[PDB]
Amino acid sequence: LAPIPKGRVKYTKRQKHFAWLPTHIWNAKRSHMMKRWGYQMVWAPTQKCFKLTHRLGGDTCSSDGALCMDSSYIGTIIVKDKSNDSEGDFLKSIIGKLTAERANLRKYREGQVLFQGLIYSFNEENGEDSTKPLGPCDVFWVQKDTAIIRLHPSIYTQVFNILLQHKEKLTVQDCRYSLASVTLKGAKALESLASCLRSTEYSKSFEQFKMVSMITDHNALPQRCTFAFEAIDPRHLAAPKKLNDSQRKTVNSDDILSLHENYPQDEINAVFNELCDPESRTQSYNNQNTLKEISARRYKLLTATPNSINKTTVPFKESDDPSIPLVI
Amino acid sequence: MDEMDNVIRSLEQEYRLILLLNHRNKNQHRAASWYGSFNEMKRNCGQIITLFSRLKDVEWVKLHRLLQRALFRQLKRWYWQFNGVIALGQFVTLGCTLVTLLANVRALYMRLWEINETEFI
Amino acid sequence: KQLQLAMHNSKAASSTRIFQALPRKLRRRTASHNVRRIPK
RNA sequence: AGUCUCCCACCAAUUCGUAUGCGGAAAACGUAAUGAGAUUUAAAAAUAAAUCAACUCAUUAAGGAGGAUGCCGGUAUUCUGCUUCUUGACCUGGUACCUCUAGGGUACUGGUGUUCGGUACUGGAUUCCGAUGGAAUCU
Repeated sequence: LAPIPKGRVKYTKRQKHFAWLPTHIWNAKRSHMMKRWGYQMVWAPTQKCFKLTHRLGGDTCSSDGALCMDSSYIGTIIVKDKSNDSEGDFLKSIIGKLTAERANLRKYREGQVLFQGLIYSFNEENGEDSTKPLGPCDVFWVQKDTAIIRLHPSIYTQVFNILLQHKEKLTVQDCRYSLASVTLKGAKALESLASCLRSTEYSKSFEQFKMVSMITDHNALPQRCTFAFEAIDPRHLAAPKKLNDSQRKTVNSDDILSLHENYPQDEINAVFNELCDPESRTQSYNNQNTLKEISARRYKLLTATPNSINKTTVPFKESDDPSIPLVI
Repeated sequence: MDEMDNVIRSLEQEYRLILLLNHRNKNQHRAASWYGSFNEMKRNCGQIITLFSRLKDVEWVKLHRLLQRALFRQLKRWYWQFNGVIALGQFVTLGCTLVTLLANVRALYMRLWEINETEFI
Repeated sequence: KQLQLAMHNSKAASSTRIFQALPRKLRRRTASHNVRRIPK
C-alpha cells in the first residue's frame, strides 16, 4: 500500500484518518461534505437540484448541458503478470475466480470492451470453501496480460489482499494515489470536454473524437467507443473554444459503421501503456510550468512575426514541454 | 501640438478616477459578477498608458493595434454588464458612474485610433 | 463625464433598450467593508 | 425573525506559503484541561460580587522511543532524547554574471532605513477563407 501524497504541511496534518481528493479545497467552498470509508468526499451542492438533475443528466431529450462528477475516490488497481510471455493465462484464472465466469471471454478480452458486474471473494485453499458477494467492479483488459480494476473504496482492501496471496506470480500497484478520473453525464457532454483538449501531433483517434463529439444522443453509438491520446497543457487556451464543427452537418448512419472497422489498435495501445508505468508518468511532469511563466509566454504573443493573425493561444514547443497521456 | 498631448492628459484623469474607485470598495464587492470585467478594463487602460510614458518618439513597434481590440471584441460585455447593476436596483450611483467612465474610455480610444494610420504593414 | 459619448455608444443599439435582472443562480450578496480580523 | 460575520473565480508566491491545545475551506465559529480577575480592573454599568454554576482573560505543536507512580508484557499518570523542510519580510547600497535593448534581469554580500498584484471568458443565428486555424455580419 501507499501513503498520502506529500504537500502543504498545514493541510497534510488533517489527513491522518480521512484523505483528500485533488479538488477538495475547491469543492469545500461549494458543497456539503461528509466523512466515510477513509475519504472526505462530497455529498450534495448547496442548491435545490431535483428537477435540473433530471432534465440535464437524465435520459430526456431536452438536455442542453452536462454533469461532471469528481470520482477520484474510486480506487484503481493495475494487476499484471510477470511470466514475460504475452499469453498470460494465469491472470485469466484469477479474474475468472474473482467474479463469476464473465470478465474473461472473447467479448471482453480481445474486443477490450468495458465490464460491469458483481465481484466475489474466493477462498479456495483448504477443503471446504464458499463465496460471498461484495459489490460492483470495473475490469478492463489490455494486451491479454494487463488488467485495470476499479472498485468502491469500501471493498478496496478485502479483494486486494486476496491478490497478495499470489504475488509470487503476479504484480500489483496500489495506484489509487497516482491516477485520477472524472465522470461525465448528459447529452452535450463530449461537446464540452472537446472544447478544452488539443493534441501534439496528428492522430486518427483524435479525428474520430472530433467526429463523434457531434451526436447529442449517445445511445446510438455502438458498444465500444474508446479514445486515447496525448494532450497538451490545457492552460494554454485561456478560454474554452469550439472545434469549428459547424462546417460539417451531414453525419449519417453510414459513417458510424466505419467506427467498427477503422479502429486504431496500435495507436491506442502505445499511448495507453504510458499510464501503467510509474516512471513514464513521472516523465510526464518533466517540466510543468508555473502560472507566471505561462503568462509571460502569452504576453510574448503581442509581437509575433505573422502580424496579421492576432492569436491568443500560446504555441507549443517540440521537446521543451510535457505531453499528458489521456484515456476516455 | 494637438495630435497627441491633448488626449493623454485625459487618460491621465480617467486612470486616477478608476484607481480611486477601485481602492475605495474592493472588500464589499469582491464576489460580484462585474469585477471580471472591471479589472480587465483597468488593466487594458494601464497597458496603454504605460506605453509612451522622451524628446523623440521611441516607437520601434507600433503594434498596440493588437492592444486596441478592447473596442471591437470585448466592449459589448462591459456595456451590457454595467447596466445590469442599474436594473437590479440596489446600487444606482455605481451603474451611472461606470457607464460614464466606459463612454469616456471608448471615445478616447477611438480618438487615438482614427488619427493614426501608420498601419502600413 | 458627458452623456454625449453615452448617446454615441448607445447608437450601436436601439433608442431605449431594456435589460433583464440577473438569473437567480448568478447573484451574490455584499460582504463587510472593513478588513479581516486575525485570531487572538 | 436580525442595524451581525464567512463562502460561492485562480495563484510555487508584491495573493493572509498561517506547521501554533483539538475540530473547520473559512467564520463577531464550535469544544477540552490548568489557572486567574470584575469601575480598587486587561476590561462592562454608579454576566458575577456567601458556596457551586454564569461573564471575561492568560498558558498549553503531532508522532514515536526510553525510565518510573498504580493495578494485573499491558493500560491511566509522570521526566529525558529523535524524526518530520519549497534557499520566502519591504525598501536600499556593493561585486560577479546574462541567450535581454549607455539601460533591464539573476547569483554572493552589507545598512535599521484600515481595502491598491497578475492572467481570463457574454447567450443565440447566419456568412467567408489553400482548417485541432483565421475572418466578417445580424439579433
